[PDB]
Amino acid sequence: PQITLWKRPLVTIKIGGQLKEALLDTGADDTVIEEMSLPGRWKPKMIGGIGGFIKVRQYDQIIIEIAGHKAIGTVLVGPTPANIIGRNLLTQIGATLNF
Amino acid sequence: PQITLWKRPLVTIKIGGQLKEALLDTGADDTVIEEMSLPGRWKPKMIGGIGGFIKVRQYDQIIIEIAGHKAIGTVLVGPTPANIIGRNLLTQIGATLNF
Ligand SMILES: COc1ccc(S(=O)(=O)N(CC(C)C)C[C@@H](O)[C@H](Cc2ccccc2)NC(=O)O[C@H]2CO[C@H]3O[C@@H]4OCC[C@@H]4[C@H]32)cc1
Ligand SMILES: [Cl-]
Repeated sequence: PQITLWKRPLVTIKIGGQLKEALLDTGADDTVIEEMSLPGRWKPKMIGGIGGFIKVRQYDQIIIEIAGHKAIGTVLVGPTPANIIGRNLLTQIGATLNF
Repeated sequence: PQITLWKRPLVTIKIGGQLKEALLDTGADDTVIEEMSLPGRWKPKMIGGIGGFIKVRQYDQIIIEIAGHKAIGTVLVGPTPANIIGRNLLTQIGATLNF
């Protein structure tokens, strides 16, 4: 699809068998999701934005569907104000910016 | 152009007679630039992100040239760790996300 930017580019994702809403975010290197449970071991990461850094849990090789497109990759979990799909998964679904 | 997302989508902008590098950021409602002078009146605003909020100056009706494409709109100025072109200006240059 072609997503215009007059509104927030919110899509439905599926992770852990559950549907959630998330923002397609070209300004995010990484994908960050609100607190949830994911399987396996995690590694620490600190990520930074407007307002400062937060600590998150890094889970690798997680199966995630993004707007109906299948991806498998790294998901950071922590106290983000928004679920954001960053470039590590936008590249897996073949997304580009065009003007 | 078509911009892939393997790397950060950084572009050159011209704002207030200055050249800057900025990120094309579909996850940002608003355009946020590091400290600089702009003409006209302004009003204070708090904007959030990962890590919390920062205080910025909101300037309206600012002309920006983004990778060669001119646009007018609101610019927030303050202690952002990255110059960000948000949706308020991305719409004006006709940018879409495609997959
Ligand atoms: C290493 O991997 C990362 C590292 C950092 C980030 S991030 O979330 O800090 N961010 C990086 C960017 C600031 C350089 C991604 C942005 O797209 C965030 C994404 C974001 C969205 C919502 C809340 C937090 C973050 N947007 C954001 O800060 O927008 C600001 C400006 O306009 C407003 O719109 C947004 O909605 C209203 C609040 C924000 C305001 C993500 C993944
Ligand atoms: Cl062109």
